[PDB]
Amino acid sequence: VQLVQSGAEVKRPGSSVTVSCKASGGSFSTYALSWVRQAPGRGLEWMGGVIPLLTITNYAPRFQGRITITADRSTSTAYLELNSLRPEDTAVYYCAREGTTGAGWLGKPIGAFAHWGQGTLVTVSS
Amino acid sequence: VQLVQSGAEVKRPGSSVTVSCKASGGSFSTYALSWVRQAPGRGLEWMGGVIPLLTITNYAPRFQGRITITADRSTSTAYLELNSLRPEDTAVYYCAREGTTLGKPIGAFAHWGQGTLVTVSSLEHHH
Amino acid sequence: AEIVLTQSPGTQSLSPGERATLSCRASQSVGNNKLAWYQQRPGQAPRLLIYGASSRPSGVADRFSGSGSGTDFTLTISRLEPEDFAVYYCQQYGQSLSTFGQGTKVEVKL
Amino acid sequence: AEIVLTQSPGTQSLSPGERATLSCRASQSVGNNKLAWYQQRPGQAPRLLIYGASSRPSGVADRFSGSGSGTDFTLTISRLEPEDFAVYYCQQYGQSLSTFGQGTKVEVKL
Amino acid sequence: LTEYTLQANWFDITGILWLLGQVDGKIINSDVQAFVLLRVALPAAKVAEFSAKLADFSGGSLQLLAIE
Amino acid sequence: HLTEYTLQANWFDITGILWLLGQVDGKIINSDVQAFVLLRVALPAKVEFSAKLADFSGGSLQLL
Repeated sequence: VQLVQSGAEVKRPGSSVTVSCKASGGSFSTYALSWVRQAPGRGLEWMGGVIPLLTITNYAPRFQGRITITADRSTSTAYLELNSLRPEDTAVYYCAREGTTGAGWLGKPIGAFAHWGQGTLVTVSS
Repeated sequence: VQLVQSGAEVKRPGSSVTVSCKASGGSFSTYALSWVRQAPGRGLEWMGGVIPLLTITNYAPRFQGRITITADRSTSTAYLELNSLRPEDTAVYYCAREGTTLGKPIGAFAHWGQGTLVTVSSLEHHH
Repeated sequence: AEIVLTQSPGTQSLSPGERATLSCRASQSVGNNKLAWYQQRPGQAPRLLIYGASSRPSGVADRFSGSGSGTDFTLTISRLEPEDFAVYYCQQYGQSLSTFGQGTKVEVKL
Repeated sequence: AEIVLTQSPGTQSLSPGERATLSCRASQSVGNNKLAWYQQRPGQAPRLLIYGASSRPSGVADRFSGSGSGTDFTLTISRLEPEDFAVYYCQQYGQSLSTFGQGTKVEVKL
Repeated sequence: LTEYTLQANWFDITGILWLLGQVDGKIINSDVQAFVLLRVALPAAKVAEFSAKLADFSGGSLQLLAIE
Repeated sequence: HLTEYTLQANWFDITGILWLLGQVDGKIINSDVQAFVLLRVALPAKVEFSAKLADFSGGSLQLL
């Protein structure tokens, strides 16, 4: 199950960026896709996610109010909109989708993230 | 029970303001204290609240991120922090405490502050 | 969800002594009938008239009466007094996310 | 609440072939043993090794094993290969707010 | 086709969807809600009185659950 | 001693719960907040589902 993300991006404080994540392989609407980021030299951090079929989103409080995660069932594509960019937002943003039990794409959902995008670096610079 | 808020505030866009709400009479820790705002000529809008005893806060999704509500049990004062102000944020902000029947609390806001007007404007004439 | 509270009429006019009946319609059922009604006069802070849909606090005149359950609530002013000419707000607090209606204005029939 | 996951050691150095024992401890009991372990090699995306505290997903070598429950968890690399030299993360997803540990780096000793 | 409600953490929802498939089930409606969780302590003798008033105060919604 | 129970309420009820707790010599040992997804489901009385639901959750999921 491949996930491909939009290219690197360079933004200015207060601006906005949208990162795209396109899934190819198996069903898309019935799996929880999440966004995780990593500042340079620092740890992984869970930002939020969406379950496309139900249009149910779940954001980590830290980002609640700054973040909008949306899904486009037609193109199998998740998006991360991050607003009011600050320089502390400089990081690589990865999309991450839960795996399924057993081989084959149609197993049971496991919650944990087995499938990852190549990542997308967003630099916020004055 | 009376609630007395801080005075009017005039601020520039993309800055911060802190309104205080001092309570007297009754008990401060065990009753829920909320903040409600009203933009000029518009309706009442619940922003969030704090139950002081447990430092448990509850924000409206519309305001999470830009808002922090705190209570200080030693001074019986609640606080509203607005960050990254925008012209839209211009309004009267009211603190409100639930009523009672040391009575049993009712949720509904029986007590209200006089209000505090926060004007957010790039108009240099204002500040 | 953000329960939407639609109040009607938006504005309307009545004379002193007449009966005013105000509606608050909720987009979803309101938990444990937790619905309040406020009155706000010009330049003033809101005042609580009814809580729990149908309960009146002490010091609120008996001419104000609240009723309804589920998604349809009514605030009734049996006979309007000059003081009663104001804006009235319904509010639900039956979930962590409270919400207000847009308000009903009671003007002087003129 | 924001469950804090503390990983130890912070950094440790081992030889190829040796056994690695990584700890991740939770500030609160972790819902239904929903703890995951990931491996992140330099410049790559993380890679899932264990989920459900102890279950191994499709394609992960047998040298990786997870154990523990409640607040105390452990990842065990029975015999380190050259690619096992990386940063490892634990994550809890047993409530709606998920969080990661700060990571343990396993580097070559010498 | 009987209906029920189900409360779950977000990371469990897709798993619920999947189980539903193996009973030809369907998701009618979905909502998101925040709640305060309390861990309380009281004397064994007062649990009934508390539980009763807790039902009256909550129109029969609030349920006091035991810790095993 | 004193026995411990858990409790789930919306924010606007907590203070009432606290007031009642005081009237019966009770104490709050811990508090926390949690968001949940509420599902309304429609299945045939396969209501199998509850058993699989139990395995899936380790006893913690309740069909209502």
